[PDB]
Amino acid sequence: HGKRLFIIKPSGFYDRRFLKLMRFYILLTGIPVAIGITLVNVFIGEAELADIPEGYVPEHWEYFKHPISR
Amino acid sequence: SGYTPDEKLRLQQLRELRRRWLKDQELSPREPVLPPRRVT
Repeated sequence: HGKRLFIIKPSGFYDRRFLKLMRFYILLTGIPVAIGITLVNVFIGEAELADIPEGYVPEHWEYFKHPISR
Repeated sequence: SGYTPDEKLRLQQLRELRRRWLKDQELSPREPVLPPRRVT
């Protein structure tokens, strides 16, 4: 049937534009952050606990495990 | 009872206006003119 009718509705242009802009900027920073975190975890991370050698005083950041936290 | 002549005439005019509006609500064959663009 050729009974297609016009649907009266408010403009969704501005809502879609805001949602795309917000997603774009959030991803603009989050995708590099996620990639960097994954690379650090895979290739660098996970320090292991050890006993302090005699006569050696560690740095204040040497008491932490995660490389980003250190 | 029933419609007064003024009521009948006003209803007739409103009816023809409303039917024109409703007919105008229909879409032409090209009406959703869509702009295309891509980047087991």
